[PDB]
Amino acid sequence: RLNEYQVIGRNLPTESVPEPKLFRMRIFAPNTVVAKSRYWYFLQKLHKVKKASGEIVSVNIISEAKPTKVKTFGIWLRYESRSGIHNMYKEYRDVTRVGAVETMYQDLAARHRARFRSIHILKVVELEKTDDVKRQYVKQFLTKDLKFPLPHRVQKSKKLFQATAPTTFY
Amino acid sequence: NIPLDEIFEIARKMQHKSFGKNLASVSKEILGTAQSVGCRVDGKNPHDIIDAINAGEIDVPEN
Amino acid sequence: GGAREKKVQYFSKLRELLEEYKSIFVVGVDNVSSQQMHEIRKALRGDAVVLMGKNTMVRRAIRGFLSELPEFEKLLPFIKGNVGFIFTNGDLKSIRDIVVSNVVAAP
Amino acid sequence: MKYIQTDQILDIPEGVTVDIKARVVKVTGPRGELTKDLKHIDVTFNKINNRAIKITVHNGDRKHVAALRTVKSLIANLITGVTKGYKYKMRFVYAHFPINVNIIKKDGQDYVEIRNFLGEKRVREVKIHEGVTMEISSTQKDELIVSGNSLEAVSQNAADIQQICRVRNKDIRKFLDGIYVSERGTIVE
Amino acid sequence: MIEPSLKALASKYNCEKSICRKCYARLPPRATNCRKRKCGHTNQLRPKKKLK
RNA sequence: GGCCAUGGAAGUCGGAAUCCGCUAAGGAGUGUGUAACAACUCACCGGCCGAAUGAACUAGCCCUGAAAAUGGAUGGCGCUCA
Ligand SMILES: [Mg+2]
Ligand SMILES: [Mg+2]
Ligand SMILES: [Mg+2]
Ligand SMILES: [Mg+2]
Ligand SMILES: [Mg+2]
Ligand SMILES: [Mg+2]
Ligand SMILES: [Mg+2]
Ligand SMILES: [Mg+2]
Ligand SMILES: [Mg+2]
Ligand SMILES: [Mg+2]
Ligand SMILES: [Zn+2]
Repeated sequence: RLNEYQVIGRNLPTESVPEPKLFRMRIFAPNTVVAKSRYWYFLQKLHKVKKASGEIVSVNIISEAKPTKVKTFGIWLRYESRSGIHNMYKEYRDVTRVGAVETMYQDLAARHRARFRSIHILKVVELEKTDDVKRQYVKQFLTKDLKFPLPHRVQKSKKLFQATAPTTFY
Repeated sequence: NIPLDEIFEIARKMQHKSFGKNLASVSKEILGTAQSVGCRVDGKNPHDIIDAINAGEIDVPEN
Repeated sequence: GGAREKKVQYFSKLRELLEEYKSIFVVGVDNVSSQQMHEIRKALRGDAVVLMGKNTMVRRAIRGFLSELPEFEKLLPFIKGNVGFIFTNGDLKSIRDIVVSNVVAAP
Repeated sequence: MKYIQTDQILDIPEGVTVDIKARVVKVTGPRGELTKDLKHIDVTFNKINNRAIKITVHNGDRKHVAALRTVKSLIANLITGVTKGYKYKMRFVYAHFPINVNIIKKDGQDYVEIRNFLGEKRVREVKIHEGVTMEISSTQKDELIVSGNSLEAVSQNAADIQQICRVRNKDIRKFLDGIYVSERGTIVE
Repeated sequence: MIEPSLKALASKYNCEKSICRKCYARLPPRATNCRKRKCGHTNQLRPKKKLK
């Protein structure tokens, strides 16, 4: 269960450099302790800065703009497998940016055995145009007048024994 | 080594062969087929001296 | 890249022969050999040019270019199936004497 | 990928009345009725009209989608079996030993009796499936005509006859003897 | 002796085949993989050899 | 029926070659067939339908790779949208 955070940090000011540049990252983390931890993890992949020589300036939750609008998200990924490092791009249907990332973490765990530690989120983009959708497993839900049944419904029973024959209509 | 100015004669004695464009295409048919032998065709092998006038070397627009 | 160049040469020579001569009628064949076609153009050295190719290319490559040579337009719905072209200009009788000449049949 | 929905359209000719109830297809045509149970597949049926039927798979994976056009083809084969019939022609192929084939009836059952195959003293008997008609062609020498409404039974009887005539302990590239299916068509040309 | 028309009919079922190189399977000539599980559906195939 | 080999080899036994001409189409030929041709089949181009298609690679689970001796061990039962 994740949240999207805006984390802003900078190098500690010096008499040489008293206003270092402020860098922001959007972090998908379960809580604010991991959000500031993940921030320093990525700054040390790019900038000559450390947690000992730096400073966290702001941590803020980024809420969904239209949390009850159904969207299609494209997520660009860079994950590590048992053998190498790979770039990937996948698409998810959800109403929040965070909920697509939660589906993403479940999805790469299941099909590629990629743990949380092995995944970098390069970019999450809401696809405005139906022509922006490249993947067929989410494009099939953008067809006009979409209808489908749910055959073979299995009902969960509170009791061990039922006195009537089971059914699966729905 | 031939032509011996008679490679057109070989084309105009074999006048009934290549159903080409304008007579000179008949000469190229003997040019192509005689390359499969390999002799003193102007010093080397054909598919070369052929390809000179094929693009346009000296002058054989014989009527 | 070669095909688009050979396509360009095909439309180049398609319009080169269109203005040089004029007027053409129905010209369809079937079960016609390669040596069968060589016979017609053997006697038709210069009085006619056996323009050849296919269908789908010819229709659109001219239909889109109905600006420099419009006139045709509604003429395109005529091009169905195995149809060649014999680019020439003589008379309704003077061409069928030299073209219809060779016939190969079968039971 | 779990395709949301996949469809196929059956086409019912004018004189044919398909009839489907609980995945039990009963196809009726001028030539008769054929029935087939499909309870081993998860498909649903919709009658578009009297001449067309939609066959649908909902939320099916690759193999479960693959099982849809085969349902279509089986019902289409049923339709053409009750509107055109099926006919397999077999030619008798032998280099030296003529194959003596008779249509015998023993114990109230029809059998195809192959004798002298590759000179063997053994008599081969193939049971003729119900609904399958055998005939020795008069217009052709060494030809057997297997006909019937059901394509599956006709082709399987033909295969039985072909399989009982397999060559053992020889170079089968050289010893090409046997009974082979030469033509697979319909009763109505 | 078999007439050439009948010898082509026979050769379909006896000769026109491909063979798996690891487990010796009679495969269709156009087959790209062996249908047997024991060899792992290998693509290492070769045509059935002919009399000569 | 290209040259040379060859009893013969004409595309389809074998060697230098791998060209040309017409073509939108065609290889001095991908096969079956001949003592040899012929024959048909393909290479490529046509007509037809009409919206997708082919190739290489990466890594998840599964399978092949995977052979030992008393009967037997994910602890056992058993489990397959587990
Ligand atoms: Mg750097
Ligand atoms: Mg999910
Ligand atoms: Mg998933
Ligand atoms: Mg998914
Ligand atoms: Mg990492
Ligand atoms: Mg209950
Ligand atoms: Mg033996
Ligand atoms: Mg396997
Ligand atoms: Mg294993
Ligand atoms: Mg559970
Ligand atoms: Zn195998």
